[PDB]
Amino acid sequence: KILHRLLQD
Amino acid sequence: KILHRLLQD
Amino acid sequence: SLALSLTADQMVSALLDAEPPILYSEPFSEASMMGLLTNLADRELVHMINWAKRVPGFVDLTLHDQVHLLECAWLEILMIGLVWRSMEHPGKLLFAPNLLLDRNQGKCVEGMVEIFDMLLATSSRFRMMNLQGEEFVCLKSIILLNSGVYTFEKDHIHRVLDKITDTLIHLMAKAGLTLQQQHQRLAQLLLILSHIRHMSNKGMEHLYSMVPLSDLLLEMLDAHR
Amino acid sequence: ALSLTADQMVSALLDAEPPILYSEYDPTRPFSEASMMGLLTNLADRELVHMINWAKRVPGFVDLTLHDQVHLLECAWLEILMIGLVWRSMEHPGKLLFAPNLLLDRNQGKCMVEIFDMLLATSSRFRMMNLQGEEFVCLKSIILLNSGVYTFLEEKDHIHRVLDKITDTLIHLMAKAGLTLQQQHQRLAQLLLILSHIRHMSNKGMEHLYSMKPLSDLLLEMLDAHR
Ligand SMILES: CCC(=C(c1ccc(O)cc1)c1ccc(O)cc1)c1cccc(Nc2cccc3ccccc23)c1
Ligand SMILES: CCC(=C(c1ccc(O)cc1)c1ccc(O)cc1)c1cccc(Nc2cccc3ccccc23)c1
Repeated sequence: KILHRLLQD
Repeated sequence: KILHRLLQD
Repeated sequence: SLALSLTADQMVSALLDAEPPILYSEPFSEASMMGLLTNLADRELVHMINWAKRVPGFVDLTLHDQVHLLECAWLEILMIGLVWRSMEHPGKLLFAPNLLLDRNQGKCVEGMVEIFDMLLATSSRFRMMNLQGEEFVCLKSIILLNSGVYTFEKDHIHRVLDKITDTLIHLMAKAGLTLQQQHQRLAQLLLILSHIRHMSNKGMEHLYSMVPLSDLLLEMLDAHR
Repeated sequence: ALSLTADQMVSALLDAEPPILYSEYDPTRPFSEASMMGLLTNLADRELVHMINWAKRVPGFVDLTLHDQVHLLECAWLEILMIGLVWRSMEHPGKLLFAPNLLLDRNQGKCMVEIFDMLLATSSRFRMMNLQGEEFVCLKSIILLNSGVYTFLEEKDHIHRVLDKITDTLIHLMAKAGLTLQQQHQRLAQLLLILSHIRHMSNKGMEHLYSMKPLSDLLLEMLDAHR
């Protein structure tokens, strides 16, 4: 999930 | 349109 | 124009009086539960049309504008009515007094558990906020006037909406809510409408995917297309 | 978040404002249906990244679980893009300013016309109401927190506490503008009612977005979020 990852970084 | 009939009756 | 001249109490007493009655319905299958629902909805539609005509300011509008508003918000109104009926039945949706269904009985038909849960979620929120009937009839009238207003006069419609806003605030001030408690409650109520709008769109979406359906329902459906 | 005052809310929101991105629009090419919609997907795809980091700067959003943040954005991403579009287009009557280099009107529009008119109507509404930037950033934050809250034991009460403060914040702005106590109520209602139509436009748009399933990797992970 890109959104989940992008919320991390 | 039926809606016209019911809006005038 | 009558509506504008009314006071907040005369507005509530007008809306509470124009209230449609609660109609009745005729293990289920897919076409069974849907079939009962379209039959119930079609009969409710006739009462809604006469309820709309008794909403202060709705008759001041042209016949064309009346059609537009009703075509746009009919399902929203059916839905908020469903949510209001199901408020005292947690985990259940009271379509009719003789038609009480919950999450597991819900499905059968394709999706319709997602939107079922949204209605239930919409049914728990009023309960938490302790939504009053006086407030409910105000929210429903707003939906009738607001949902199709930016899809068209100067209006008027905004002037009536403002009066319903003043009326909602009066009820909250009549209940001993602080000045800050009024703004907050007003906001919380009007945000539910965004979700009722959403539920209507997802339900309308499913309706255009299919039940014989009535000619009246077809006209209300061919408006969203 | 819950400790922030009204002025600290507005300032934090205004400071969190994403930039306005440009388009890869070449004016020497009369747009088609695939061309113009390609520019819009590419623009929205780049806008999403800024929205995601804007969200983290929205008071109370970080306090939520990683699970709930994803949910709130998946439901409201198009609403936030749309109200942002409407905000940019406020001083351009009859036109929608998708980008500073991309300014379209109803005639050129749908190079699809239904949703165009709705966005124009919404923009005319903000213009008629003289919407302020401090009011806009409030509404946009509300959309992020309200659109996915009734779609979730568990902590939803905190989200309402934030929403209530933004409500206070909205009231404070109107009060600091010299509006009467009645005027503050009416305007507050007028603003939040717009969100209902913003929700409508987002739904009809999303409905058209998986009708043609023009597709990037981040959009598709949110186009299935409504399917
Ligand atoms: C929420 C129910 C609903 C209604 C409806 C409207 C029009 C129509 O042709 C059929 C049903 C409805 C009926 C009476 C009311 O007083 C209020 C609303 C509706 C609307 C769109 C889709 C669906 N699908 C379903 C949703 C949730 C549960 C379901 C269970 C069985 C079948 C369909 C369901 C319902
Ligand atoms: C409202 C425009 C729009 C956007 C979009 C979003 C995601 C995507 O993959 C492609 C476009 C958009 C772009 C930038 C923003 O800052 C805000 C929104 C969108 C979204 C869904 C459907 C449509 N439908 C349309 C199709 C063809 C022509 C249109 C012309 C005007 C408005 C909508 C159109 C657009």
